[PDB]
Amino acid sequence: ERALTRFMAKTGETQSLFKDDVSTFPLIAARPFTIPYLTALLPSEL
Amino acid sequence: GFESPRPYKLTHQVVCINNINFQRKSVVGFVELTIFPTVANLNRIKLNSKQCRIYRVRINDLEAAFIYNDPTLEVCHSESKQRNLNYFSNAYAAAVSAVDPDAGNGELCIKVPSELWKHVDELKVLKIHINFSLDQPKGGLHFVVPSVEGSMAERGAHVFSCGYQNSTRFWFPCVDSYSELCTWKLEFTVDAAMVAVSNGDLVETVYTHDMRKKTFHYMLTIPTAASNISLAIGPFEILVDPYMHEVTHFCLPQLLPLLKHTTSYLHEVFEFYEEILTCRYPYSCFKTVFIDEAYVEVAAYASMSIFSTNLLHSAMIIDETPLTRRCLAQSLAQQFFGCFISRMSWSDEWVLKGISGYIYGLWMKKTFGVNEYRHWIKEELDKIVAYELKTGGVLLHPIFNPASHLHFSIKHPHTLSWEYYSMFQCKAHLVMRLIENRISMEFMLQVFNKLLSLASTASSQKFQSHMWSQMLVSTSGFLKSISNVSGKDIQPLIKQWVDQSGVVKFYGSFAFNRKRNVLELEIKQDYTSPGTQKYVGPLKVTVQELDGSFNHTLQIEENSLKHDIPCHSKSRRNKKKKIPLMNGEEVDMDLSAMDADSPLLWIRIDPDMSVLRKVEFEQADFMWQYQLRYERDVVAQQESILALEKFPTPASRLALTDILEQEQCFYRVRMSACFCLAKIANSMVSTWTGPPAMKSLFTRMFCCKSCPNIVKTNNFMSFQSYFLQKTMPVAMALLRDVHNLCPKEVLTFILDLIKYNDNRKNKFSDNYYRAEMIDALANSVTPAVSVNNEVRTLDNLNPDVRLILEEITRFLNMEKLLPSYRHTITVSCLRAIRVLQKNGHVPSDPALFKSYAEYGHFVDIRIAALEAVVDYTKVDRSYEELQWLLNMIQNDPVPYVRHKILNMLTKNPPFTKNMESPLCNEALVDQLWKLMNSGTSHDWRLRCGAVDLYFTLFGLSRPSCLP
Amino acid sequence: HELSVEQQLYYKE
Repeated sequence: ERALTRFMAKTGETQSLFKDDVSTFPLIAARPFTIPYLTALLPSEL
Repeated sequence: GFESPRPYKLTHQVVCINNINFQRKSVVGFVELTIFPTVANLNRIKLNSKQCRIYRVRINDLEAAFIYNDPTLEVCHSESKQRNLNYFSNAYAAAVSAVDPDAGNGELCIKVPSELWKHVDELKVLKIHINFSLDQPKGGLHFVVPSVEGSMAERGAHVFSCGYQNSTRFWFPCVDSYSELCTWKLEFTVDAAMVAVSNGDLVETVYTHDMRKKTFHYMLTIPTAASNISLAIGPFEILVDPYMHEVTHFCLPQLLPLLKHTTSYLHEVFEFYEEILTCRYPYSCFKTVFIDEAYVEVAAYASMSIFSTNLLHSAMIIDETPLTRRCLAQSLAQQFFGCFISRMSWSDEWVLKGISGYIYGLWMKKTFGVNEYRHWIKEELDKIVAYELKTGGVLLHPIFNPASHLHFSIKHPHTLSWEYYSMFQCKAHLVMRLIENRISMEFMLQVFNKLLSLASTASSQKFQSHMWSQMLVSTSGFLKSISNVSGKDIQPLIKQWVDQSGVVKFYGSFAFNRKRNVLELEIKQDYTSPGTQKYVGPLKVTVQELDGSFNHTLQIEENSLKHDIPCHSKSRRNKKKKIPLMNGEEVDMDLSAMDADSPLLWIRIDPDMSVLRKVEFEQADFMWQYQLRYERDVVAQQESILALEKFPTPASRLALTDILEQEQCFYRVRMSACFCLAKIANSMVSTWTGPPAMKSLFTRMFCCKSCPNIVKTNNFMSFQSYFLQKTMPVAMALLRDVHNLCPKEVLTFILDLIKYNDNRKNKFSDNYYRAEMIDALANSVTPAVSVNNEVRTLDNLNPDVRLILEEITRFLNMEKLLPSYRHTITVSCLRAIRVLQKNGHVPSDPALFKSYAEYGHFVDIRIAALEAVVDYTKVDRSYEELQWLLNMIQNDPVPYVRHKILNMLTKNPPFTKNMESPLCNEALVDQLWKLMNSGTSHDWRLRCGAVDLYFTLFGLSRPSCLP
Repeated sequence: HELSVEQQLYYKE
């Protein structure tokens, strides 16, 4: 899960808690959904 | 007896809606009212209308002249230099009273044509046909139109009527009072792929001649008010209830399995409310609509309820099942006693709110147990005594100012603060519990059945209100029905707890007289505080002595201070016998801590919560420990936990640890004992012997027998050790060492709880347990030791906080790919990043929370991010962040988010009236006065929130920071 | 034997 999240934060838009911090603690940037209840409330494993 | 304030009586109303345009956010329609004048020379007829453009008005098919003016659009003039809040509160009360339909007034004044005066003097019918149009509504109808392309049913666009109390004037012209009952005919011409849900029963659904639109015809023969009429138009998935067949559930598309699981309990709520009362459900159908961007979490109209979709959960979601269950239950309680039996004035609202809350508490008692009922009643009572000692008091049933200790007028529901409205409903249901305490529960249910039976004999007549006003309850009618069924009148109890607006404060201390074998209690009241009042009635006290539990009634007159009650033997210390408890059982007690000369083990002043009180009793610490261990009352165990924080002796640690180890204790007592044990452990550092508190207990209860540091794989099927397991590290993280830093034995334990978490085997989700793990990681953060204001960079990070930061980065990024149920881990990680920023660990930058507070995110993420931005602009005194928040209050699409931003900026204000701040300009005073005056003119809840914000920031007088 | 969703997503990406 660390390898997956670092790969997805490196190949997309990224945020950072610190100034210019991409190597250590990269955050996947928050994207808005057009319909947010569908990705919130719905179960994915069923 | 009900006499109308209006000079006409409304019989029937037709509401027809055409052309609901979702692209342009526009409706067109007409309204046809059927009034009978009661006074001759009626001349003007005054109706209520907001935001509707009135095209033409015809009275009896004759063209009539109307004039429209709304004084509540701009309450005070723009060119008045007044800036105090008492001026605005009086002007706002006068403006709301000038559009009040509970007086004779109204906003739209229609003039009767001259040729109909001979039709109006001898009192004959008038049919008023207004046709109107909502061009782009800012209130009333909320259009949720997503920005996916496709047809409006393919993208999920819907409309619903939002607002509270009398807010039906916001989408059609009506007489928007709860006392003007009429029968209804509702037609809605919607798209062919959409469904229109409203009040009444659907008599037919005809197509249009192009078959592209269809008209839904509803009819409501039970006479309801205009304020109880609602509307929900959308591409809803219909589900008929498989148990009760007049109940249809509507959800948004792709949410049908969640709707099936969520609304599967509701037939038991129906069966409960129809067997404690003996009336059946009065309406012929019931409709539950689940929508997006809701105003309130649950709204109840006539034969209809509108919930938000955020209540919909699946079968594997726990910690959300009881909350959604009780939202459904209180919507049904308001169906019985807010919509069928309505209000006669704005006074007598406490009757309806109290009956709704009281029967919902009876439902909670039967469903979740008497212990959950007692815990709920105690938390509501603590809520009201905190609010009434904080600011003035809540006055149920005022007489028309009656309450001048508080910055708004209580004459109208739309001038009340929202916290006052919440505490109003809370105090109303507690006073109804008090009336049940004086007059027994079966007589209380007989009162409610008599009210419902008068209303249902009234509901079938056709006479235009000769008998339709028996569906309206008043205070005098409620007290008269109580006196009819019981023969006792409650006028002292009504005079004390309704008409008087205060709670009581009790300070008790005892002394045991060994010579005369008596117990001398000393109970004194604080009646000079601003929120308090003086109690002179009787008072129950329960004393547990060695011979058992005995109740005593004390008469606490004004001049009373010492109350001598008699005590029993101590012959159960001579022989070892079991000491009998409050219930019929008896237990073995360790009497080594007890005094040798006194038999009494503990004392409880007012155990049954029979007054609205706050007790401060001074027992000895062993009496609090005996009351924690051996009591058979959960409120006494909770108050002993609350009082053991002042006694950090190791006997109290043993008492709380024995409570924590004990199944067959109520689980919410053990969840409190965790935090009490954490506080006691923090206070007896440099005395604590072994490991940190609750760690060995966690490894004994929830970890493997062969591996102590590996947690067991998650099986959450017990629901009491699940709650205790997810609350114990959160309290364990509040442990601190002699250096005021969280120990690295508890932080390592929490991180090993996070690493070894395996949830592939239980039938329930893990989102709340993992979110509580992030909360436990956030609790361990102590303030960093910055030297010379050193910039917080990545190299000079704490070695403890780097692990925490790695874990919350991993959790937030994994939430971006595999999301939780309601983004609970996003909310917990944003809260933890704000915790790390509040100490000197992460740079104090609001850009992350400002990106999570955009419109397209889920609403829980939005309110967590906005809470972080409000905390930032309080601590960093940011001007541009406060302007960002005020701009977001002015123009945000979701009005619940605007109300929540005003609420959070009131609770955590950027400055108070005492503070000198850089953000005390004349510019900010002018902005907030413009936000009270104009700007919030469309919601009635944003305007009261702006009044609350102006009161919190600048006070009741003239803003000081001004020329 | 069957990859967990984490590593199933990692394999897919």
